[PDB]
Amino acid sequence: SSQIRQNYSTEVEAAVNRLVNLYLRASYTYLSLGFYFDRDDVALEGVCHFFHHLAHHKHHGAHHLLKMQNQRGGRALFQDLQKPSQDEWGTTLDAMKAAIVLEKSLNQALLDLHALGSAQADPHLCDFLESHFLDEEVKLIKKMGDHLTNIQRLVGSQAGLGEYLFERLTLKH
Amino acid sequence: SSQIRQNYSTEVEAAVNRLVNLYLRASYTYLSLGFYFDRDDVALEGVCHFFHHLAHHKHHGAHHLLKMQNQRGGRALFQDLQKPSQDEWGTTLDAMKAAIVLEKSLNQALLDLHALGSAQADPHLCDFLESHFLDEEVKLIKKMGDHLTNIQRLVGSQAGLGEYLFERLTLKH
Amino acid sequence: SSQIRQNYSTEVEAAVNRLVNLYLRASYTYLSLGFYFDRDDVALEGVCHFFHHLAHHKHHGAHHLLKMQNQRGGRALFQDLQKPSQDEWGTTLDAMKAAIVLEKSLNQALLDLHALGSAQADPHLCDFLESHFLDEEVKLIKKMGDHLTNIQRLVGSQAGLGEYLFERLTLKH
Amino acid sequence: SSQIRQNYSTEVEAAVNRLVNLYLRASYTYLSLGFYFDRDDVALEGVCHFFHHLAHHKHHGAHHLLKMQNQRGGRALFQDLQKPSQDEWGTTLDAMKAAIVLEKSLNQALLDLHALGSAQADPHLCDFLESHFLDEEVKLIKKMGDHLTNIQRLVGSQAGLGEYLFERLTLKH
Amino acid sequence: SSQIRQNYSTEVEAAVNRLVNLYLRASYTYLSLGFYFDRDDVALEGVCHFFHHLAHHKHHGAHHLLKMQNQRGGRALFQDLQKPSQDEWGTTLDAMKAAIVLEKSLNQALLDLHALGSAQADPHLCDFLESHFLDEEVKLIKKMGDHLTNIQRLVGSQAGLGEYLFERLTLKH
Amino acid sequence: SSQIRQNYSTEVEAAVNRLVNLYLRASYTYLSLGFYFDRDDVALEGVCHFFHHLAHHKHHGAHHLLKMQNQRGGRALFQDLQKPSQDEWGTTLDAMKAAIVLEKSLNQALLDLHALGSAQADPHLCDFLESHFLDEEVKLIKKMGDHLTNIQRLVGSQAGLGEYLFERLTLKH
Ligand SMILES: [Cl-]
Ligand SMILES: [Cl-]
Ligand SMILES: [Cl-]
Ligand SMILES: [Cl-]
Ligand SMILES: [Cl-]
Ligand SMILES: [Cl-]
Repeated sequence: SSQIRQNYSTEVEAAVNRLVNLYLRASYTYLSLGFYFDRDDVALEGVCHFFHHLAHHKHHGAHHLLKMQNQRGGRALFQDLQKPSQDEWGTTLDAMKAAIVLEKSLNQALLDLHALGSAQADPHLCDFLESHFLDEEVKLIKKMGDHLTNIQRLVGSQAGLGEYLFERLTLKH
Repeated sequence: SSQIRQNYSTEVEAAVNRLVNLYLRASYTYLSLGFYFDRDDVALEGVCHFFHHLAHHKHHGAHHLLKMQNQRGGRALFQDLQKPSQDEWGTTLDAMKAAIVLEKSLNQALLDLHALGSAQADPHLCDFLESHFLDEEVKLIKKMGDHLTNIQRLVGSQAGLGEYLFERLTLKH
Repeated sequence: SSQIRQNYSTEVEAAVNRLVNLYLRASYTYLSLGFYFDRDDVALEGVCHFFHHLAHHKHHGAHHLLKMQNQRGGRALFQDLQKPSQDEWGTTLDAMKAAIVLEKSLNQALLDLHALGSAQADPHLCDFLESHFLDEEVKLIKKMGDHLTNIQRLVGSQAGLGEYLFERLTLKH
Repeated sequence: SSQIRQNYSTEVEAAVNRLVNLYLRASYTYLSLGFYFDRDDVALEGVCHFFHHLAHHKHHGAHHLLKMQNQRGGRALFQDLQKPSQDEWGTTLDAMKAAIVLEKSLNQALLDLHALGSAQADPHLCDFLESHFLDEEVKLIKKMGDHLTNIQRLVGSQAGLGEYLFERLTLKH
Repeated sequence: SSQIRQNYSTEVEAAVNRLVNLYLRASYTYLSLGFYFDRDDVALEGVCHFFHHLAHHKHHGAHHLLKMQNQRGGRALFQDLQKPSQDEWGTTLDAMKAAIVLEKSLNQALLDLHALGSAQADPHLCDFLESHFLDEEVKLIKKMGDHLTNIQRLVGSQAGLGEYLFERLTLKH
Repeated sequence: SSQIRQNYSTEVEAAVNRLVNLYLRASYTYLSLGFYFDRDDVALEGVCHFFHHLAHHKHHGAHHLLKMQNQRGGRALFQDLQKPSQDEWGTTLDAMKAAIVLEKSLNQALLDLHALGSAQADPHLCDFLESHFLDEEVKLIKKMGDHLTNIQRLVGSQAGLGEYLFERLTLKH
């Protein structure tokens, strides 16, 4: 029986715990993507840094959701975290395609939770997602789309050259 | 067929991937312990900070192991991460007892891997564990033992008072 | 046959060598007291620092006596140093009681040597003890008495709580 | 008859002198590789700087081994230094392949000496190699493997373009 | 029954307490050597400073061993400290010969304990001795050997002149 | 067929490669001389530093010759480097006599190459040797002659004393 809980539905509490799982799964996926690009037989430092920074960002997102759960008087509940969908991530292009799929799934989870908060008349939850997550997701997906276009442009008939140039001249090393 | 791999056994490579799993499980356990102490109905900030800093340290340990795996020409392989052993962690004393159990299990995993590296005549692996992990673990376990003794001293017949004073005067808020 | 010795009795020379033994025994006792309080199953950092600083002070006292022995043209002679009187030192209260007993024995040795110097009309020795040792001893014994009173006040019927609070709020960590 | 020698086998002393020869041969090989890339008809400044910095590093390694030989009470003995295996070093790719072969041979010599020190119960020698050489070698071989992968990616069907871009955008000029 | 002890044999615990005794005996020997050189009838300030700095170093070594004993969950046990082997230490040459004998005995005690730790599969103990003591001992013995050679060179048929010049031009005053 | 080579005879090109061999042999000789003086049973730090600085200078000379070979469009060709003429170098006097013999042989090689350049009407080569090498050699030989005179003065009938004083008061430690 919570001393602080007010206007915080069990449905939102549960959805917040599921979204924490999704963010931690996303962080784990980005950890795996980064270390694949660090392999001596892949060796694309800028791609490794791009994904490791996203791993840190998704962990921070989980921390914000868990802090908000406690601020509202909900109860953090952790589930098993599934391994990433692949052990090897192919080319930079394959990896950036897999990343935008992942981000679109996170974005839909955020929109779904926002819609539940709207239906539950939970404006604190709706504001929380707007201020911490919805514009970060739109900006990240726009950046990944920009990268996909530049990677695609660079394939031509010299894939290796393009993959090197993208990593050297667009990403940070 | 690795261009860099030299003196790096498949047995060590696999053991390193298992130890990464153990460190990431430990990080997840500390995430759960920290957010339990952040609950409005628990509210021990110094205990929350103690465990969240350990969560970050264990994540960094996993990152070091994964960097070393790639430096040696091994292949990072990620498995499902099991949820922490509890959803609620009891008193500071219960939590610090669970933490020293966890740390003793990590320490034994480090000693086991060191012994495998010794048997495989892999001095780079042995040095790596000595320089990054074995003394950090001894120092952390000594610190937890010191804390257990101070928590135990403070229980007396006023458990609440002792739990507050330990958090206020030994831990950092 | 000393080129510098003047007004320096064989009795004082010998007493100075015995007092060096007493100071080095005191330093050793404080080394043992400090490491007992550093044990994981004792874990009172401020008590450990209190005694280790006294170990350093008593070593410096021995160094001053040995420097003065050579300045007067006496001959330093070292004897076996006996181990401390205990291997385990009980509570902070037991330890501070043992420390004030030790300090009272040092103080009496200083007064005895001062009286011998007075009888031998050795004003340099008398001045030396007044300026380096007699007021330091009075001040240290007064400080230990103050601590004993505060420790005693804190025992009540919650010994553990009192022992923690004294270490946290009077001693330095 | 050495005044300082203790626990330092004739076998280790001799192996240390042979390893000094290997390091000085490696320094000489890197001197030759660097000046080949400085030729007006090769003209890859970043490749010249990469190899000349390794020449300096291998000379410093020899100096450390010779200092340690004297610290242990062994006797430095110098042998003829063989010229490098080639007069002309082909492409950047040929040169980086020859460098990783050379480094793998140095690394095996270090592991062999570490194993001899282990068998001779010479922990100072084992520590010395761990602290000065084994991780530097692993890190250098990982860096060369990363470079090989990037050079290979860049060959495509425009070898010249790739060789220029690698030197301009990965190496330092 | 220790809350922290893990992989720490009773054999190592006892050997660590004996090595503490050896270090404190060494500190006491250096205290006596330093004050002999401070005598008005010896008066070699640089030799006095050389030995007093070693006395401080050996005391610090004992403190490190005692800290590590508690970090591992062993129990510090102190024994009587025997007086130094001599009351008067002869020439600088006699004293530096006695010092290198002492250091070789400490070094053998360190190697013996390292070998016991190796046999007990105690890599934390082995690392601890490597990182804190084995190279300091090799470096100190090399320095003493260098000094012995310079002192020996200076004896000629004017021992006094040589002893003065060594103290003035090699040691620090 | 060189794009840059102009007025650069095959005779000079070959002589430059031989002089590189002589400089690298000289560097190796100075490496051996320096480590002999670092021995615990020789222990003359200033003599060790004197020779190690010359080893570095002779390596730099080789680097200048090799840079100039490429600037002129000649081709660096490396030969086996012979070990130094001795394993042990006797007294400071023996060593400084061997050094001035070595320097006189380098100086004659420089004069011989200058004479060949003069005969070949190669003023760039002649200027190069004048500006980088001929005055450095004259100055170094003058310094060694000055040292020989001071060492010789100091032998008297107390060789050891003189050898110590020269190292302490003329050379740098
Ligand atoms: Cl799965
Ligand atoms: Cl589970
Ligand atoms: Cl006793
Ligand atoms: Cl050859
Ligand atoms: Cl005795
Ligand atoms: Cl030869």
